[PDB]
Amino acid sequence: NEFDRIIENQEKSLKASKSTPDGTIKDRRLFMHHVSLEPITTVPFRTTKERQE
Amino acid sequence: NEFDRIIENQEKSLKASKSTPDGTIKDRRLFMHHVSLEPITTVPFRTTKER
Amino acid sequence: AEMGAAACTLLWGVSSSEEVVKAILGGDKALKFFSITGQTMESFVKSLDGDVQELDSDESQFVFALAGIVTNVAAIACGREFLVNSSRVLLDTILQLLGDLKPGQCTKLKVLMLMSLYNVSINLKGLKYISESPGFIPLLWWLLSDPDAEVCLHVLRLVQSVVLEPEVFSKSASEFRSSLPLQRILAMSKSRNPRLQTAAQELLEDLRTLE
Amino acid sequence: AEMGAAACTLLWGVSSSEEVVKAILGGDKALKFFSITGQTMESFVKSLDGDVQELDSDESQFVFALAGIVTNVAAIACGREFLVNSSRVLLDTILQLLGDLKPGQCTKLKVLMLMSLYNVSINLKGLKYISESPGFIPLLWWLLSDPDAEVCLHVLRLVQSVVLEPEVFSKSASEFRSSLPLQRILAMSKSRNPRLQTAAQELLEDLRTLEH
Amino acid sequence: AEMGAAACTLLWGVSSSEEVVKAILGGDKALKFFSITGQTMESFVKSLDGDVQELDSDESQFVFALAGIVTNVAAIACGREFLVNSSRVLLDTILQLLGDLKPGQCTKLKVLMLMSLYNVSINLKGLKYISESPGFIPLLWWLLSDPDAEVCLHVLRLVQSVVLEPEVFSKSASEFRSSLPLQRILAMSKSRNPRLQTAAQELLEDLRTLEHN
Amino acid sequence: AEMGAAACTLLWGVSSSEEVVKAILGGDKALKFFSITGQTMESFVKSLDGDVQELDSDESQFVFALAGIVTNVAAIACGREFLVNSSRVLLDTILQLLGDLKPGQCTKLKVLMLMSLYNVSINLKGLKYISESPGFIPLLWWLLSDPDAEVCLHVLRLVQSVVLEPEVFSKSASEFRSSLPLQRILAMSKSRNPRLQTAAQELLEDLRTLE
Ligand SMILES: [Mg+2]
Ligand SMILES: [Mg+2]
Repeated sequence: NEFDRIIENQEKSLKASKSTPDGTIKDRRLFMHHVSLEPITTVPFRTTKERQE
Repeated sequence: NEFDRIIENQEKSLKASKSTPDGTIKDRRLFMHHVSLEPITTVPFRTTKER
Repeated sequence: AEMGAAACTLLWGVSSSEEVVKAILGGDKALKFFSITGQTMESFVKSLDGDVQELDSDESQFVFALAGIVTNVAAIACGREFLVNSSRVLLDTILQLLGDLKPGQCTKLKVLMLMSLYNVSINLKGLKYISESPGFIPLLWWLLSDPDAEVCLHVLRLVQSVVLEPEVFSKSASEFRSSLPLQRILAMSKSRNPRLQTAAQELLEDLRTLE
Repeated sequence: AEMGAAACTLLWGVSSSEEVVKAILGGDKALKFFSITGQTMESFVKSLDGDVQELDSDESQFVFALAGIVTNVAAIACGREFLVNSSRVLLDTILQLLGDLKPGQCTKLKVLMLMSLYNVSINLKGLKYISESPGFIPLLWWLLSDPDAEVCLHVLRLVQSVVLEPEVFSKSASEFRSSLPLQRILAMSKSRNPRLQTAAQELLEDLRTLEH
Repeated sequence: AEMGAAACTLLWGVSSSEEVVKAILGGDKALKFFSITGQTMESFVKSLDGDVQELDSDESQFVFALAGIVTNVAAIACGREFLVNSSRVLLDTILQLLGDLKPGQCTKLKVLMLMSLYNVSINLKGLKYISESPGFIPLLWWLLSDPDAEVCLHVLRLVQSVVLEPEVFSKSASEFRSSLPLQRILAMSKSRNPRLQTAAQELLEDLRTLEHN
Repeated sequence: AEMGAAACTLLWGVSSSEEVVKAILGGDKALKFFSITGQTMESFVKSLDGDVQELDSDESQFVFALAGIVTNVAAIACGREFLVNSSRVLLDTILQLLGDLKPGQCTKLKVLMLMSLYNVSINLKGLKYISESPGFIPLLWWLLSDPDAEVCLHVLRLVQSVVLEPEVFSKSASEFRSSLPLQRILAMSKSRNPRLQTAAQELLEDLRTLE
């Protein structure tokens, strides 16, 4: 990125936003003045045979 | 980028081969002792010629 | 059996990617993946006749992977969109199996199933489909009488999702809120499980806010 | 009208990648894309009873993008697989429009359509579907009577695809070879157009190879 | 009409990929596409006599696909680079349409448009172009008067982006202290929505730290 | 049975991505999956009574998905790396099953298996492992006596990979040259189809030239 403002702060990074037909049209506008509802992404079980790392 | 054979002769490079469920199962086995049939990929028209 | 669950677990792991979820939605055409998923989940709970979960089993982790994949798909905007248009029968099966499972039976399966229903409720049509399903309010009451705190938490999270947003608002949603077990939600708002206590507190604020 | 064709032309450009083709498969469910594509192509050729070509117009550019996208989708294994399972009506429309278009009329549209039928024929079921479609052999004869060499070339390429690969290879495919315009294929094998001459040359070598 | 919106919607879906965005700019037909995009968006807005939008069949979905594509293109480094070099008129149209849309009217179109202005601001020339556009500061404080929280979040995110370059922010001095809605930004730093709350909290931290440093 | 093949087929589809292959290898069930893969492939071939090459309706589509996944994993640098370090029993099984399958039997399975051995041979240790496997040279000549052109092409591609990098070739040279069929490879140098035409032509310019 020759152009692009490359900020001198790590925690103040500029992060771009992408949109989707279903996210924008088929989803409920769940970002409100109460709270934002967001999806749950599950990750497989680490069976009751857990050795270590 | 480390444990694999990186050949010096660029003209005889090692190229890996990937497979697909439809390509392997639903397609005709078109690599035959006659010739290999391959798909056509079209690209949009460049009408009025390039500038 | 063992091989089937290993492949399903692998698919559950990679399904956390949007790119993989998009790729799964086309496959359902040739191999009815979501149609046979519901049948496999239905077959599993039916097989637990006079018994509760066995866990650490090859069959247990197969259906966990199935309900985990359905959740991870529903987590993606086009995934929940696909489910409510194409796999309405799978949604029916999830809702049916939640009511068919007795309290304390298949706790981890019920949580995973409740998480996929919350995800599909993020989609406008998915919210209507779930809330308008037969015996939905009696099911919410039934699931809140489960002794497991994690199950109760995910029922409250689904109820919160249903409470929020218009839903016509002209006594269509006004009667939904009044018909909830407010005494149980109150009891769970003073719970010793911090995650459950905060979900019931949040839901109580939302019920009071819209009253 | 102009905006529609501009979006279709961009889609035709990006549809050359497998990654984009997978992404358009699934999108046809909520958009009816391949179902309305056939209707738009059918509406275009039915709108022009007269005129051989209304070129440069955004109406022709729109349908060129549509047939170009159908070809680029069929070029990918899961794309031709999807078309023969879900969009059989679009295949019907392409085959119908090829027979409805008179020789010399919409030449570039006929080539693009013939390229998508060759691509779907790579799929086993797609070959079965095209070859068993009504009036298919009379259509092959009709398309080979076109004065444009590029059209003739893509008909010969489809015929070669149909000749190769066992269609049970008993007497279903044996009768197929007998019913071809072998007089025209031999005339095209001596053609002055080198791409067409070599296509008819290769098809003749295949036909002679499978002669009992 | 229906076919046009279906192709735009597919393009919106695939435009989330950098590889597709590069391919769109690479094809010599994108320049026409982006010039007529602004005209179509302007035509759609002007056609609304208030009301709402009633999810217009393949009409709203068509302009939402258009703003969605502009947003997804600007999200890629060479996409926001292309826009500020070739499609400056489209940027003018976006800025105009944001001020032309009344609060509460076409909320989804305003967030897609405010998302693309933030994305183009990531490019140095894009930040210069947006911040030096006619009533830019009056537009910002006014878009904050929108009751929708998502619109307010994306206005704060854009404000933070210009505020984060105190060289660009120094040209638009005086009115940044005179007209800023400190009270509304303060109220936003107390919202029960954490993403809106911390956006206003972080903007307040940067606004108070620049007036003193 | 049907559910198992549907999950495997989806995994085969998504495994064409490097990002998915990295994610698969970084999984606790990954070592299990590849261990039971070889067992499932071994079990499948030990069921054929001649019949058709594949009997279809899953089972064959399950093992085609399995060999397809092994191929797609080996196609990625860390995938072939993982296989030679962790799954060398799966490599043993592939090599065994290629010699166990009679010519003309399960042609599509043999090609997929030969493609995965070429891909693992791209890794230095993978080349060492395959070339030093028992009866490897006799296997190469038995596979070249297959009437199917695609099988022959992938055997020639593996042979070329083995003769490239002369450290491994100048060890089994006495076994390869004093056993190489000059009535099959020499006759196969025919023009017929171009990808076979160049496969034997490039091999001729390396195998014959030993000076
Ligand atoms: Mg029941
Ligand atoms: Mg007709």
